Amino acid sequence: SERVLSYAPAFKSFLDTSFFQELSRLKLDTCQPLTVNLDLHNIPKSADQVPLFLTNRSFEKHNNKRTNEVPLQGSIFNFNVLDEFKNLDKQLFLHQRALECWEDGIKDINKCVSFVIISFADLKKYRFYYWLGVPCFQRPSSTVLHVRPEPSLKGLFSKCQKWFDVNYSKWVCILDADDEIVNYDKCIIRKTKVLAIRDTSTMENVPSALTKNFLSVLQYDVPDLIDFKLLIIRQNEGSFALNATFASIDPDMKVSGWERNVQGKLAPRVVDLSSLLDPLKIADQSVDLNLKLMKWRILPDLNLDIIKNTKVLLLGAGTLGCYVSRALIAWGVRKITFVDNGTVSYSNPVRQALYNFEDCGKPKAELAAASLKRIFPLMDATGVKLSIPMIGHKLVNEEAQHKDFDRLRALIKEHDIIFLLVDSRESRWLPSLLSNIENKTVINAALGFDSYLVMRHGQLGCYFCHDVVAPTDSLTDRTLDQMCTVTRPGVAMMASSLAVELMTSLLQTKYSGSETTVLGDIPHQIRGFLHNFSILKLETPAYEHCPACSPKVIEAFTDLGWEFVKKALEHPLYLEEISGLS
Amino acid sequence: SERVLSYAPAFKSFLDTSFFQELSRLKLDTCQPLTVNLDLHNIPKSADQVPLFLTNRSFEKHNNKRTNEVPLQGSIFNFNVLDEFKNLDKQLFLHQRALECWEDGIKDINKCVSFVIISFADLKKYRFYYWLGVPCFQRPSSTVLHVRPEPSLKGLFSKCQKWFDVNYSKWVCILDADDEIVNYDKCIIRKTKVLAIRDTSTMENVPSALTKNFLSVLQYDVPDLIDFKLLIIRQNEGSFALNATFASIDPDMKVSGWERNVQGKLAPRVVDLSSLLDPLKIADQSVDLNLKLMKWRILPDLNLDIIKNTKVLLLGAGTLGCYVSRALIAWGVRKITFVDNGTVSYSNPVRQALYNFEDCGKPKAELAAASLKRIFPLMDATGVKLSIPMIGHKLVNEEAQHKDFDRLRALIKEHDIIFLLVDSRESRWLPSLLSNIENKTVINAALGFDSYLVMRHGQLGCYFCHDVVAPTDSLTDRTLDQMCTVTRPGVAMMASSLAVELMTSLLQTKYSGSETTVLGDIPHQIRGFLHNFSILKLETPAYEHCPACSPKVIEAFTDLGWEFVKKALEHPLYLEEISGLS
Ligand SMILES: [Zn+2]
Ligand SMILES: [Zn+2]
Ligand SMILES: [Zn+2]
Ligand SMILES: [Zn+2]
Repeated sequence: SERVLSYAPAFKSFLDTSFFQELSRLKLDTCQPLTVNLDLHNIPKSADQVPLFLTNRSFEKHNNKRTNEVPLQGSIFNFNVLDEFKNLDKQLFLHQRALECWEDGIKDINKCVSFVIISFADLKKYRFYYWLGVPCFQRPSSTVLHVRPEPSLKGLFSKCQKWFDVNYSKWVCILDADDEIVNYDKCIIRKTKVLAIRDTSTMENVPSALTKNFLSVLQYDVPDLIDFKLLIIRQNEGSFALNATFASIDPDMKVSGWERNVQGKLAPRVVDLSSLLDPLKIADQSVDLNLKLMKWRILPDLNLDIIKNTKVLLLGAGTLGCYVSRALIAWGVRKITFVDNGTVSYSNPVRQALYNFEDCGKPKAELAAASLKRIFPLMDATGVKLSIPMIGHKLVNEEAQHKDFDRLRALIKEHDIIFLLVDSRESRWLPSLLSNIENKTVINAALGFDSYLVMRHGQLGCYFCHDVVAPTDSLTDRTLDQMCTVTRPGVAMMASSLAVELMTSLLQTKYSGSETTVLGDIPHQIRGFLHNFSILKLETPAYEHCPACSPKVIEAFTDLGWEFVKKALEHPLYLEEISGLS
Repeated sequence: SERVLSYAPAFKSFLDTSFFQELSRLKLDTCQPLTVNLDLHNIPKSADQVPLFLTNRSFEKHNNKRTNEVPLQGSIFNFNVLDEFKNLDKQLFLHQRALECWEDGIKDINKCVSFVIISFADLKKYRFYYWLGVPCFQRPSSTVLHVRPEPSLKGLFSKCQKWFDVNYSKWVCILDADDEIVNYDKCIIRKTKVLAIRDTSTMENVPSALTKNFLSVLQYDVPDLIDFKLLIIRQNEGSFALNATFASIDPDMKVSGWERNVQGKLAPRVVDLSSLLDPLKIADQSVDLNLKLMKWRILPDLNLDIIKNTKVLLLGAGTLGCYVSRALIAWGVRKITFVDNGTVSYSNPVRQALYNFEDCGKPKAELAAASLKRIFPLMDATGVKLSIPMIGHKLVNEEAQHKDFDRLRALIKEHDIIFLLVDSRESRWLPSLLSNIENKTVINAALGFDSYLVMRHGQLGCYFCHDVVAPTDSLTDRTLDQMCTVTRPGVAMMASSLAVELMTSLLQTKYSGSETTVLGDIPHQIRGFLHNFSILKLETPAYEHCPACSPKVIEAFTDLGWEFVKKALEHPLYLEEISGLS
């Protein structure tokens, strides 16, 4: 029948985002007073103790309890040094608190109840470290308590329940000589012998650990009282009466009270609210949803990941490079690398869509990358100042130009799709080969005053298989990929987007027995004309004597290497001997 | 035979851009010492005096004359207050100088020669105010000089010429008792009676005014010497000998020396070097040349001014508004006005081409304008936060929404071409009408997941004449202008550029007997599709019962006005009664 009284944690903590926000606002503008409003009626069957709710309001003075709520005073100790937090005497700290509670408990037994929070806020990473502590002292530590049940007294319990509901500041009450509930009074309990406590535990037959606190005070006030009646009053059905007696197993005061973290261990609790409060992450979120939402409502069969995870390499941060990098981004592409040897000129900003008047004179390639990051910070934008040697062009400073060759491979390599966005035919050679020899997909964008050309090579022909423009062609036609960068503006815009939309269609699985995907066709070549507003799709087979993808040529580069390039670059006729046009 | 000696200005000033630059560098980091190197041999037949060349080097100590050059010490007085400059005693200042020269002249006759510059630099406007002053004193003022020619003595002249060439620091020489050229010596000239001066004037028979300076010293050194021989030595053929005699027409010292400005008046000289040094103007220059150069080499028959001088009004600073304003700029368009009621959202920057992560939350319309100005500072970019009410949409707050209506007219009015770049059909009505009622050209851009539509109205039909998409159409087709802003990115890019290239072709004079200009066609409607990479041009006649351009409708708006709109907006069926679809 008998037993020793065991307890349960007084409270469970619930810190709302608003709490942590307020916490931060204050760190950017010691000890801090808090105040909660306990609701000992609204307790989920699922929990074991009164839930402690902390929000940005707990910090304030003017809180506003509702009928039947019990206001509870508390505090928070914030630390700037994460080490200080970690290296604190968790034990000593709770003990220093328990001493303050004990000091007030001997003045008003109803004031030995309080909570405390230790914390460290990592405002940059939005990580928050905190530990809730409820001062629970037992003095003397030797004194335990033997108890025996007593058949319920719903009459007495209810009586006490109403009393505590009304007296929202009291945690203990007793009976006077007329058997009526009255405030705790040492000399009166000494005789009446019945102590009633407002339990914050639901644990069946196990009172809150705050019980130890009051008992410590009781003992101090009535050394002799060794036998009595304990009533654990709960604002529900669990209220139970007990036949107490004070024992003593061999002034020593033990203190407990730290809250077990999520995992169940006795250590701090950490919460990462970056996904919620980090604008930069909330930003990254939306960019994502735009596509997921787009897919979901109009094209569930769209593969977004592939596009997102493609590492694009843009050769040229000029007019085309900008509009292209612009369209890629908007598709989700997160890895983009710019390769341009020049710098931003006065006449660039209005045409090349990633520059401002202020960045004139500065290195172009590395600035475009910087510009994507302003638009979208998470972007993996990189700029490399390297030079692509042209065919039929006296090698200048062979050493350094050689490095530019090796360095250009390292790049055509670490990437998935290569965008060839240069001015002239002569500057497409070296890179197209390197990209073929590296088994990479190449998309080409060429500009003409009126027209443009977009195409791919992953067998289909490459740019250099067959000529594009004939001699007997139009004047405004022959300006195609002819070092003609300044054209009717709109040309680069279309050429760009089509070049990107082709890369995204081509990146989707093709329907067996057909040349299409969920996004439409996957043409080989696209040709546009502004004076008539038209587009044409043409396909062309690999040519046997092409100076770029011909077996003999690839062979040559494979066998000799740079010696071949160097020679080819300075002497174009040479390539024609190798290919077989001769 | 006789006459009175007249003079000519000692020097002519030439301030090189480098001078003014150095001048500035110093103002951003009193009196300043200058030093020039006169070249009295290299004198253009066209000039009247030795040219004084000032550059950024004049400021320096280590200048480096060339053989036969005469170093001349000078100074500059700079002013920060333009008023101080203006309100200075030009007369007193030159006189205070002449006094210093006179002080050194009596110590070494060869040191009474110097120049001075007063200036005010307007570094922001690149305007420079300066006045060159050459201290020329005549003392006493009463003493003039009667002179009579003397048959050349090329022997004597040459003798003196060599002497001055060698003695680059001397301005005067004389003959000793052995009839040999020697440095000036008061007691020696008192007897030898021949004074030779290094003339800096080419003026036939008129010596430099610096002559007065030496004569002033001569008089002071030899009060008695009343008759003598003056030799005006020029480093060429004009050297002439004179029979002098000192007169006196009734110590008073008059001072002259200020340089006549470009116009010939005796005031400061002002030079505006903004077109040269203003990066912002040099910038504006290039943007200009790009097109002039483009026209010149590929299309001399292109009218650029028209495009440049068009005041474009963009309704919507979303995805379309950005790419469009982007293409316009690059064509030269300098007046662009953005009209958008919303603000920049997290998911915007990657799609809407004129925004950065940093400007999220801020008012969209006014920010796009700000963004064009960063790209190109001279742009006349304006942003207006106004709202375009939708058809079939419960009027909300009639008053303010009314203003938004009146204010939208003021704009569709002060502009030349109107770009309709909104999300839905419902938001194109009010503006399309207003733009028709205002006789303005309207270009429309509609977005669909896969497609887009661009068209114009200046009789051809308007957007609302005939339906665009049918019900029995494709799923990915019916998303056209269906509040579908998030589509395959490239759509807005093409839709935009084509919309701008159409406006530029349509802005060029049409070849009589044909529907084309120097830039190509001028379609009514352009339709594009991404899944197949195609474009179509369709034309459609004005419809009799169109709810926007139908005679009955225009009539209605004309007759009633806002009362009509308000009613039409809230009740679409109404419009159909008016038009006649009923
Ligand atoms: Zn008492
Ligand atoms: Zn080939
Ligand atoms: Zn002497
Ligand atoms: Zn119509």
